[PDB]
Amino acid sequence: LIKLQIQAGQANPAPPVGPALGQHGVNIMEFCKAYNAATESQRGNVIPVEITVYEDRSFTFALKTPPAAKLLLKAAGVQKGSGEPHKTKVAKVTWDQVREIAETKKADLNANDIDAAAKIIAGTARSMGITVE
Amino acid sequence: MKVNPSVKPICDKCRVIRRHGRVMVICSDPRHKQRQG
Amino acid sequence: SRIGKQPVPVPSGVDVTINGQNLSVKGPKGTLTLDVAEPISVSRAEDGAIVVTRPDDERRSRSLHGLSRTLIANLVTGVTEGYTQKMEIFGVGYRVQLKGQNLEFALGYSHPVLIEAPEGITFAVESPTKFSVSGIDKQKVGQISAVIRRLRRPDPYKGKGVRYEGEQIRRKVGKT
Amino acid sequence: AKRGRKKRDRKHSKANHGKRPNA
Amino acid sequence: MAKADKATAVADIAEQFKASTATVVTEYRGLTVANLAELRRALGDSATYTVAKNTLVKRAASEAGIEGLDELFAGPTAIAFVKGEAVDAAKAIKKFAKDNKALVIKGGYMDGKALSVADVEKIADL
Amino acid sequence: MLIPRKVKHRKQHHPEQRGIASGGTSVSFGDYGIQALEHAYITNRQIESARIAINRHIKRGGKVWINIFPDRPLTKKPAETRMGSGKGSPEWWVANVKPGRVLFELSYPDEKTARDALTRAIHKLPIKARIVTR
Amino acid sequence: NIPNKLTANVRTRTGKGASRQARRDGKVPAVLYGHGTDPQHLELNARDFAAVLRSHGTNAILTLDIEGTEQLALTKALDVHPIRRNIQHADLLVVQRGEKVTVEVTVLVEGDATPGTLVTQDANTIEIEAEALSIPEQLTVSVEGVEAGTQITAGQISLPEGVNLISDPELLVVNVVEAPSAEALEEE
RNA sequence: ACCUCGAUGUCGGCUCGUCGCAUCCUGGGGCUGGAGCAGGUCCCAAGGGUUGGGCUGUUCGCCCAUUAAAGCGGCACGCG
RNA sequence: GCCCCUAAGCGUGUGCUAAGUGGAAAAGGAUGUGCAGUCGCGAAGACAACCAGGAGGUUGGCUUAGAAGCAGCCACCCUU
Ligand SMILES: [Mg+2]
Ligand SMILES: [Mg+2]
Ligand SMILES: [Mg+2]
Ligand SMILES: [Mg+2]
Repeated sequence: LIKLQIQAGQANPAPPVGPALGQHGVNIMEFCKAYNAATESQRGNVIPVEITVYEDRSFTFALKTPPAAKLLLKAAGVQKGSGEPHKTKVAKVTWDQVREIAETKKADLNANDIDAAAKIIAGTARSMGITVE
Repeated sequence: MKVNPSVKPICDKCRVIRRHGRVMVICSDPRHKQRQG
Repeated sequence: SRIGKQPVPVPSGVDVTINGQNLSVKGPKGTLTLDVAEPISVSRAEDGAIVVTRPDDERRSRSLHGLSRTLIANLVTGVTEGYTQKMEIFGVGYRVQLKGQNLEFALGYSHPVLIEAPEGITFAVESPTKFSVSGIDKQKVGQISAVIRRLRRPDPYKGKGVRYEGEQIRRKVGKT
Repeated sequence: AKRGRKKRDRKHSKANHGKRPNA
Repeated sequence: MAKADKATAVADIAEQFKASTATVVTEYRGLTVANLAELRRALGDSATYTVAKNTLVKRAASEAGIEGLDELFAGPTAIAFVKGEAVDAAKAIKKFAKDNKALVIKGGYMDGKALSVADVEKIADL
Repeated sequence: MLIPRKVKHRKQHHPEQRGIASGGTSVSFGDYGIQALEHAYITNRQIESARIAINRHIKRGGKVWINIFPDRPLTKKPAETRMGSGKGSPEWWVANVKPGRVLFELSYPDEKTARDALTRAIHKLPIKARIVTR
Repeated sequence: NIPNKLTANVRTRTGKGASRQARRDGKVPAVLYGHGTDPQHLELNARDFAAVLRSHGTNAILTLDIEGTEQLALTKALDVHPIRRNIQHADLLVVQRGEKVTVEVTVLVEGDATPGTLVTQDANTIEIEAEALSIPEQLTVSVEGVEAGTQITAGQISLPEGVNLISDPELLVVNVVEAPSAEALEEE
């Protein structure tokens, strides 16, 4: 079992998932189509797949929620994060957008209410070098 | 089988025993086998 | 100490005869004997079990107590159940067979090697690459198993050689 | 070397009070 | 156990009680080691099960409004608490009593109202 | 390597090493110090080696104090000349150290790490010593 | 501020000889000169003295039971040994049952400054004046959030009631400075 | 410079050997960045062997053919 | 000095010595042993043994074809 943060609009990226899961014996031809048919709906958000190994070499990709670390990039507008925590800033994010990303991530985080769901992303942003305003 | 007057554990799960007349260290990694002498 | 202070549960079908320091045990699998250390005293409790006692707490007695206790425990256990060590072979072209009472191994050598089963021990085979030694003396069984294991040089690159039942040897890798 | 070492060490004996001629 | 363990277990149980929807206490004295698998292994994923000594539950139960359970701490206490829905855990603990006949039931706590063995059964079936 | 900027006398008479250290016994600046136990000269080369070892074992932080400075010269006669001539020129500088005197002190916070650094340092010295705490 | 009891017997012979003879058997000599009084040479148990010291030592107060005669004294210095660590000889002064006395007290830092900063204790002792029992056994100085070059002096230390600082308020007790880099370490 | 200048004849080469292994090989074993051959390192082991020539007195050293090897030292830098 | 040589005690009470240390020697290494002085825990069941667990954010960014927990620095966090 392993979970990687692979882009949505991209297809068949070798460095990230070339030998990661392919070496375990799971095919990639049908996986590419199953990923594209599901990512063409959003076309604007990264989707991390939770690779779940099976005994019969089958594969049922889990359509999890987007990653908070990467959604922070879209919230701040820049793709490259900061270089030092609590020392540099990239941009400001709105509380409404924070609540929206928390609602979308409800199905992945261990939080219970919107408050904690957004506070987890706030702590992630604190560790990465970004604060919410 | 390193043979030096000084011996210390290089592995992480090592025991240092006292043999017939010499000390030794025991760990799975054969590279860490050392004897005093 | 922690082990020698405990008793030895003797099964029903066992005859234990204590003669001073010496001791003998008779069971279904056979009969064995042993000699306990002088600073330790062996005694048969009222419940038939055996108990080793030390008069002092010196290093010698503390080290011999558990030793003798486990020795007599294995002695009484062998006559009732006996010991059996199973071994398996790995590597193409390797074969083992039972000829009469001895064993014949062909492990790539120009000629086959023979191992004569000594007294008090027996061999058996369940597959051309799977055999098992059996006996009463745990020491003899272990010695025979170690000899059969060291028969061949330990080859980690391919694991070709002899191995115990649940053996797990290290394995290197040859890039070319 | 060994000769002088022994000559100097035999002075340490407790029968001569730790003193001998020629070191 | 060590005093550090005694001090960390009380905080652990406090966190359990503050982060869980409810908690049920049972008597686990009488089981060997081999049981702990069909125990926690299949429960810790969605639910959670913890065990400790009596001296720690008295210190841990003095946080929330569960003072009424002071007299309900007779004997060893093993606590079980779900991370999501509690109806499944209630049904499981109810059927375990009839399956094993060794897990004595005493009651629980809901909205500050302590429930007895008969009151908890009125909601365990619903 | 440490060396006096200037000295009043070029040659000395091998300062004696005996007695017990009167001053510089207890650690003052740092928190963990190294206290020697055998009287013997310590060379600027050894001092620099110990300092380099400490600086390498402690990176990106910590401070080190050296309460000993090599100022006592010691000469080295010609390569293969005979006995009897003007006293040779000073060839290495040392510092007369007596037992009980502290030589190096550390300010690295983590105990284990400071102790390991002091151990690696003492391992580079020619005399026996131990670690002391403030 | 509670006195620690201890027994002591008047020594019958002085000098380095008697001192070594007492030290061989685990005893420690001491003097009780006091304030303009007739000095008294006493002998205490080395183990008990070391225990009291490691418990609340460093100028601790003490109660001497000299042949049943109670006395309240205070320590002035130890001078254990250059190499070893043992109480070779002590000195005591009667406290006159509440008279104000000035003595040295040990300071200690308890805190955590910014990550890229290191603290250094330039002075470990402070001259504090207080009563016999109110003598604080230790002083504490905290550090949190301070930047580099924030020199904490003795005058900035908070002292309990009835305590006074005799040393000037300019003594730099603690100095925090930016974390020395590898270059600063190798250029020393 | 402690016997030796009212004498202890100094370097190489020939004959002759004796002893240590800090072992060149033969023998055994451990680790190897040991797939195998062929190598690197360490431990024990002196029973045995350790070539013939050109240069230069030479010791030493270089070169030519080989050789499992063309080993290091003590014995008045062995042996008039 | 008192077992033989070698005249005198294989003298007595309490401890240590497993290495012939006695009857050569250093840095350093080291679950050898005896005593005393301290500290963590410990019937509220100490440590080993045994068994189940050992995630989410997240692959923390920086660095990198590349750090995902484990070549490298920074801080070294919230939920369960
Ligand atoms: Mg003559
Ligand atoms: Mg050899
Ligand atoms: Mg022979
Ligand atoms: Mg010729």
